[PDB]
Amino acid sequence: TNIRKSHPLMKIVNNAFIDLPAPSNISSWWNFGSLLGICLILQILTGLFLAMHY
Amino acid sequence: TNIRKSHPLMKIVNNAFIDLPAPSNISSWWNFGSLLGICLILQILTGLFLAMHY
Amino acid sequence: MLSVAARSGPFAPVLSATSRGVAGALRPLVQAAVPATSESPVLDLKRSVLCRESLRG
Amino acid sequence: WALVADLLTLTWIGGQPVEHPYITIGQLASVLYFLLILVLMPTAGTIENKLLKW
Amino acid sequence: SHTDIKVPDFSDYRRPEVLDSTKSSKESSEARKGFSYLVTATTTVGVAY
Amino acid sequence: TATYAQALQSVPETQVSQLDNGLRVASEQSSQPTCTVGVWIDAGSRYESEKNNGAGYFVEHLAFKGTKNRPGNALEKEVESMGAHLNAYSTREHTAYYIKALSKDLPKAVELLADIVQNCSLEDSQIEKERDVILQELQENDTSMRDVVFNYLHATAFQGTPLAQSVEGPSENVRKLSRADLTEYLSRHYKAPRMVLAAAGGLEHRQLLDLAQKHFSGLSGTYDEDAVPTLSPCRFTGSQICHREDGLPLAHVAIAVEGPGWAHPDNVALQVANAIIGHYDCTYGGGAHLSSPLASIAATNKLCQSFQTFNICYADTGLLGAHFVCDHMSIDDMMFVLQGQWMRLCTSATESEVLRGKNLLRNALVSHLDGTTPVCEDIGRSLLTYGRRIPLAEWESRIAEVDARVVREVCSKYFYDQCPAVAGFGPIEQLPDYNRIRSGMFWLRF
Amino acid sequence: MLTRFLGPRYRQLARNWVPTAQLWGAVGAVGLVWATDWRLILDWVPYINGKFK
Amino acid sequence: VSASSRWLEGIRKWYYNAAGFNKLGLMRDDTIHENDDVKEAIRRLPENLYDDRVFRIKRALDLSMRQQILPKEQWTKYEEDKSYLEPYLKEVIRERKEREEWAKK
Amino acid sequence: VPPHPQDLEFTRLPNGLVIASLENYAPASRIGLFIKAGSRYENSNNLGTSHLLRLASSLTTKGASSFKITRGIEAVGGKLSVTSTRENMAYTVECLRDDVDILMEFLLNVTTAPEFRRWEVAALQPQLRIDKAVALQNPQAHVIENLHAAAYRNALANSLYCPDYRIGKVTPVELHDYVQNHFTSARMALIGLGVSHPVLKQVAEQFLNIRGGLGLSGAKAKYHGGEIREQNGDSLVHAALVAESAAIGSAEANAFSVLQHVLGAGPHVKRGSNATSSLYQAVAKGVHQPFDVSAFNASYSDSGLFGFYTISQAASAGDVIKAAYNQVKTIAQGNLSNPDVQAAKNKLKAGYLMSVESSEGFLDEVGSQALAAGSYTPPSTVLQQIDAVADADVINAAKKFVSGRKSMAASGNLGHTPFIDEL
Amino acid sequence: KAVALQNPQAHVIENLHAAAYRNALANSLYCPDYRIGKVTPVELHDYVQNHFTSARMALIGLGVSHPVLKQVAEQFLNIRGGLGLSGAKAKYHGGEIREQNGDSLVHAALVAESAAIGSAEANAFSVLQHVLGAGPHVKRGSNATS
Ligand SMILES: CCCCCCCCCc1cc(O)c2ccccc2[n+]1[O-]
Ligand SMILES: CCCCCCCCCc1cc(O)c2ccccc2[n+]1[O-]
Repeated sequence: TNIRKSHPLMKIVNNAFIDLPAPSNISSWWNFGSLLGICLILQILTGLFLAMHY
Repeated sequence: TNIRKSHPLMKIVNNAFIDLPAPSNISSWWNFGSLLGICLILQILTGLFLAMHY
Repeated sequence: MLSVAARSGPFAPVLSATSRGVAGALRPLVQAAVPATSESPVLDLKRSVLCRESLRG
Repeated sequence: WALVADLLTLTWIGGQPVEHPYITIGQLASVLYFLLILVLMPTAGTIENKLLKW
Repeated sequence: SHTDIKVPDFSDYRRPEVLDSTKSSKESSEARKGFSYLVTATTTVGVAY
Repeated sequence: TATYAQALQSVPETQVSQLDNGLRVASEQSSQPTCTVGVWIDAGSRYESEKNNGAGYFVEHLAFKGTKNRPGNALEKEVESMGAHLNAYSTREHTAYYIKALSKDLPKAVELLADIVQNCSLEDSQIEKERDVILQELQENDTSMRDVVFNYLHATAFQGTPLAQSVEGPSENVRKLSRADLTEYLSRHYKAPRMVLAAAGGLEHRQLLDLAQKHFSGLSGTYDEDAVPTLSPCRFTGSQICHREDGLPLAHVAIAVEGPGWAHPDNVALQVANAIIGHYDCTYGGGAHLSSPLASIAATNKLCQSFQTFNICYADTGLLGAHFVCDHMSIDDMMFVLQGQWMRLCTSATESEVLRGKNLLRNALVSHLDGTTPVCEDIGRSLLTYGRRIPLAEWESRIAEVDARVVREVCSKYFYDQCPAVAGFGPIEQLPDYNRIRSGMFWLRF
Repeated sequence: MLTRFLGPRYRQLARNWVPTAQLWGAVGAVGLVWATDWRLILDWVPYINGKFK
Repeated sequence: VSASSRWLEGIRKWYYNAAGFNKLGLMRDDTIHENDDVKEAIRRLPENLYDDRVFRIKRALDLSMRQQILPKEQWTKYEEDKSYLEPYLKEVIRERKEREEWAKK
Repeated sequence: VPPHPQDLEFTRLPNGLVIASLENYAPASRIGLFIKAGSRYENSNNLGTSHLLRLASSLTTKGASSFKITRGIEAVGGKLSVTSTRENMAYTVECLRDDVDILMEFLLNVTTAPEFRRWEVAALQPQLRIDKAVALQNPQAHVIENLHAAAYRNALANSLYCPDYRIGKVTPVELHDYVQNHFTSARMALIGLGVSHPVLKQVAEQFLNIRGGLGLSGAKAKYHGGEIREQNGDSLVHAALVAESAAIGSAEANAFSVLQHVLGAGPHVKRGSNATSSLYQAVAKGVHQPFDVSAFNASYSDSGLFGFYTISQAASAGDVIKAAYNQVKTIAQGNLSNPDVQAAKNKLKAGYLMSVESSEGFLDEVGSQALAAGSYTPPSTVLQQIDAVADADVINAAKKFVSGRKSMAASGNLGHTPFIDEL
Repeated sequence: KAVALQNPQAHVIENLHAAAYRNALANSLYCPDYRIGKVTPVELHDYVQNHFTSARMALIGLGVSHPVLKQVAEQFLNIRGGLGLSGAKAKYHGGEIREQNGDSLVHAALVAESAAIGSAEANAFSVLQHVLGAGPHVKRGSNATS
């Protein structure tokens, strides 16, 4: 059937951030999880740009 | 049952290099696949050691 | 007045391409949803009655 | 194998100065490469079909 | 007896345009939709800049 | 050989006639030795009030249980003893009592119909007995998942309107409702300009009138006046109701967006679009090869046990959608497909498929008006809802107009980016979240 | 062997998707224009002449 | 009929012999690249055939593995080579094309 | 002011094929090829072949592949449906007139050019399971299926649905043989509604001259008697008790047809006491609550079963069967009215007339007649026929029921359902 | 049941019995398919109190001594408040059950009501079986005495 549910890559993404079930319940204290990720890549990004001059 | 077949990490490894089916058939020309990987990490390794002095 | 089946009672299975499969001869059931409490599935491992290819505007 | 050798040829020409034979011979290796991959192999393959009765 | 089923009264959350059982929601739709769309539209504009 | 076109003109014009009363007596004479006469009333349940509710339904139960002139059970005895069939149904918008009978019997047929529709002996003995029954009915009804899900769709689609109500009402009214309540509903609603005498068979239209005049003279004549209210518009809501119950082995889901009422011209187009999506059932022959993309996909990957599109018409609104049934792990996919099909029809309906649907509609149209009863019931209903009786030829004419564009247009008007009314029953753990179903009501591509 | 896609329907398909395909390029360019402040192009837009000359 | 056709015939009997599947007891249809049309045709084969074809490919893959080849006596003789899949493959395609044509109108 | 109608035209070809048609100027057409290939022609070695057959009506034919039959038909909004009984099979195709030419073709390909390809048929066996499942979800199906299996040892005992042990086991060769065996000119009839006689005839003579199967409408059912009981737990016990009656067509079989209507068949008024129902009144008298009963009446080419079918709570079963039984027994005793037989007569006829109001209904009547009689007997005379039933005739029919070897099938909590023995 | 009914004889004898009686002996050794998943613990409870009582019980000991069994019995098996007799009393009836199968071999049993166990007649019958013949006595034999 579909596309998002069977494509080897897409599945992965889909079962991790699209369909994956989560408590209707969790509060703001469940943001620093993804905020950590943002911080990881933002470090990685600026970090990379600083390195082409450092 | 087992351990190697159900542990979230282990499975991965197991279904990619332990149990995964392969042609009883393939020849030497199926080595540069893994040889490429070796080359990737060997570059990465020495590459890393050269970088703490470069 | 032949038509063994629509002579009311014996069984007459009907398969279709477009419409739904039928089974339908004569024996009561009829004066039975009257003296009530005759359940029925609601599409339990099943099909669908009345079936279609009857409409309007 | 023509593709291989043509590549062995191509490498060799790549490693010789832009003068004498080497210019035109390289210009041929070139066309051949493209001519082989783009027209020679496909037709060669269609023929093999007609030879098998496929 | 599934006919005892009431659908809870919602006035308490309903936009003003959708409060009367007497009239269509057909009319208020464009606007209600426009409003929330304009909201994201602008948001993207903001994200764009 | 007589063509289809030509064949449409062959159908005899439906004779309509007005009583000095408000009764419209109509007919479609044919050659048959048998026929169907009955009364269609513009009484329903959208006409009843929160507490009145179940009235008509309670009245329909009482309808054949004795009149003033024909008491206890002789009504049956007479009807039965002449091998006639007495029947009655009632919906949110219409009520009908009809007799199936030998053509020669048109007279007493009518006499009977009159007596029923006018002199209804709602004896306390009965009205009492009857509540125990209607209670039972509701208990059985609760097992038909389908029956439930459609009531729920109605229940939430029309949140707040009278239309939101069911035909039988909640147990409460069936238990509390009194004769005064009944009597009142009859008097309020069962009046001439709201009822039609319809027939079909081997009868000369003149006879109908003679009878119509003979036993129905005496309704609105000296009546009507003040206390006759009109129909209030009903607000469609676009919500969802999910009655989770994992004890049931299959799920019923039933989605819809508000459609326009009976008389709107864009129904014909909506119906063609519908035919294109079609229906399905697991006893269908041909799976993979069904034309309908839904039907096919469904059948090939087993995404359901049966689905079916629809278009329910009411006064100035209606529900328009599909309803399906399936394994607990197939509600998503099933929804996915159905939804994507609607949009495809909104954004890119191809020319060829629209012809199939027009063809499917003609075959249904014609195939359905086969036999006195359906025709008789089409006359009545037609008069109540269209004001006229729309001749086949016209429907063809109407269908013909419709082409691809017409579909993608009308479809887009009703289905594109509109909020649905969702109704789910059964093991709906996987029925998509409402935002999600709503987000599926349009696509980012187009 | 693209002839599989050569028939009436296919024509009607691409036809229906034409106004959309058109609009998607209208989004696509204006988007590149504005993200690179296209000298060559922007100058013509009445306002957005924040480059005097 | 004469020199001309036997010429093309032996060109083939050559290319065939040249192809070399024979030396691993294969048959031309065993070597066919499996796509959709093919895959279905294989499905449609009867028990015996199917069963035979799997033992055939199995022998070959076993050969190809240990890089041997079959004794000359047992190589597969050109045109003693049964073209078992063709009728199915033909009809499987035949079918697809119909839906394909049906899809254009 | 409708036009005066036309007449059905009817033709027997020397080869045995019957052809009949009617030009109702209908905007649509119905064509049905009726075949004597009903389930009774299966045998201990191929039970179900006619089921899987009934189901294989859109597998590929020579000259029409599966896809096309499907796509082809749907394209014109037409329909293709095959319906079996213990005696016939009826391939009925329908559409608007301008389109018969294309349905008539498919029709023929299916009935006369079926390929039954291995992998298409394998693909379909499962549907026997799904199909039967869907059908057997009404107790009556099994009961009548068992009733029949009990009553006969022969052919009429064979079931409409494929024996479970046979699912997945009926072969394409069996389908092949079943067609050559039974779908031939002398066992075929071709009915046309909305087509013209010269066409059907031509179609017939061009396309339906097939012959080399068997010959008669039987192995000739041996009646036997006996009873089958299914322990169930359905709260309601379904039971049917019955005796051998009269073959279809015959005069006796209208005495019986009249009887059913004295004893009582279906209801005629939504939710009624069924005042004019000998059985239902005879039951309420002694039984106080949920129950239904009706006289049962099957009639085949060379036999028939008669009696009544009851549904009641597991403990009243006996009382209901025993009360039901005596009522018939009481007509056998001569206690039959006259205005009563008269009333019956009326229900019957009106019912019959009613039965063919519609096309789909009329086409089926003509189709079966063709095969049962090789005639087309107009309503006027069928009615004239029902009229000839003497009150004594009815009594006698009942007398026959009451006195002849019996057959019972029942399913539910049988713990209070009597035994026959015990009847 | 699956494992048991894989010998034709099981069903045949099961059906033989269901056919022969209307009563109690007709009940089957294996649970009716419609009952699987439906027999309740209360039914088990009732079935025990109903039938597992002193007057319907016997206790046999091989390799134990009488005083022990007796003590066990008197201490532990004095249970009583179920039913009383060895019957509802089977009503014999007759009849026959037939299963369409396709097993290449047809299994069939034909039978009449005989004599109750214990009784003298039932040894006349027990003797008969051996005249007519029961099992084989010699690996692969003609069964001369049969
Ligand atoms: C914009 C970049 C996104 C950063 C991380 C992506 C989010 C995925 C992490 C999770 C994981 C998880 O289990 C939950 C549960 C609830 C809510 C959020 C959330 N995540 O964000
Ligand atoms: C010592 C480090 C190992 C390098 C790569 C690990 C090997 C995994 C790659 C594969 C993948 C694959 O499909 C095959 C198939 C056949 C044989 C080897 C092989 N790999 O090695």
